[PDB]
Amino acid sequence: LVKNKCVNFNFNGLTGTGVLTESNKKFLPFQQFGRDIADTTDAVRDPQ
Amino acid sequence: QKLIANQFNSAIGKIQDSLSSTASALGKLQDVVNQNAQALNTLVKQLS
Repeated sequence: LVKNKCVNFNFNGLTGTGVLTESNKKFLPFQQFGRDIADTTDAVRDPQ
Repeated sequence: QKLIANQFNSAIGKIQDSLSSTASALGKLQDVVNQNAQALNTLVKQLS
């Protein structure tokens, strides 16, 4: 897992491209993905 | 001339009171800010 650098990521079959970072987002246990105002994915949970 | 000068000075004083108290005076400029912000926010939401 790579952070603070631009990467062509794939989490659980959700492909994308971006700078991954750690985040302060307080996900509840049932949630795996977070969304922007645009419904573009905006945060993710690492499955491992 | 002293009366006309005092009336002008007093009238400029009333502008400061109006602009300090009453934000709705500038509504014609704030609506140009709001319309252009709302148009971009609508354009973003239409990605979803």
